[PDB]
Amino acid sequence: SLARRPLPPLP
Amino acid sequence: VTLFVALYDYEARTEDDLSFHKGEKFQILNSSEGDWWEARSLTTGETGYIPSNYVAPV
Ligand code: NA
Repeated sequence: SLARRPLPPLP
Repeated sequence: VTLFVALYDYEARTEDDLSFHKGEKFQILNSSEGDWWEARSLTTGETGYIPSNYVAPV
């Protein structure tokens, strides 16, 4: 599901 | 509590996500399911998912 994907790194 | 602000710019890499710039405001619509939250952009009115590490509460 779309909610539980890994987060992107912070810039 | 439900009004958040972007801390950084973000470009969507899926059709389901929102792109936004730093300082843009959002209303959160569902943060219950995981670390990507459903939100509505207060600049465009578009709804989609945003990464919760990119936003903070106003
Ligand atoms: Na956050």
